[PDB]
Amino acid sequence: EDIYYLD
Amino acid sequence: GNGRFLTLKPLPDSIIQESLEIQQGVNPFFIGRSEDCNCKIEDNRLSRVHCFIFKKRHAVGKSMYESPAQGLDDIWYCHTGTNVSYLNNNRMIQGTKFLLQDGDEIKIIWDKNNKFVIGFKVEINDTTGLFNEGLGMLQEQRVVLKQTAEEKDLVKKL
Repeated sequence: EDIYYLD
Repeated sequence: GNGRFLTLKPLPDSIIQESLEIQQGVNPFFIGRSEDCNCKIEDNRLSRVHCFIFKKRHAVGKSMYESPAQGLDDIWYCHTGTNVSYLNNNRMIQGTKFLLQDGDEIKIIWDKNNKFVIGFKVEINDTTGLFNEGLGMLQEQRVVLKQTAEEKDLVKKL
């Protein structure tokens, strides 16, 4: 799957 | 005009020094790492359909004494990326919409630690029947809206 995120 | 209404130009501030032109004829204009998107931006963080801009007919509730937009068209910026984009100073979470005023600088991806800095400058060159072009003014000072089945459908075909 494609899990994107930015902290 | 020539075919373009809004110009999204990945400025030097962003890792991308290119210019994108949203053809007024294309609605909505999709942006992302996938060629399928009207706009092409390869960003490891970006998604196939990271975000897309949609133009709609602007119309106020009523016009008492003062003559508002009356009934022209405006351009809305829709974000469908999971990395959430940033419009000037407003947050853009997956499934959000925002008004794109002439000279709208939208951040597609920003990483404090990764130093990944992105941002496109919106420039309305042609006005295809724009109440003004893009001044974004109303009771709410620059507010982010939410997306619905209508918007999701636009990208569905993408």
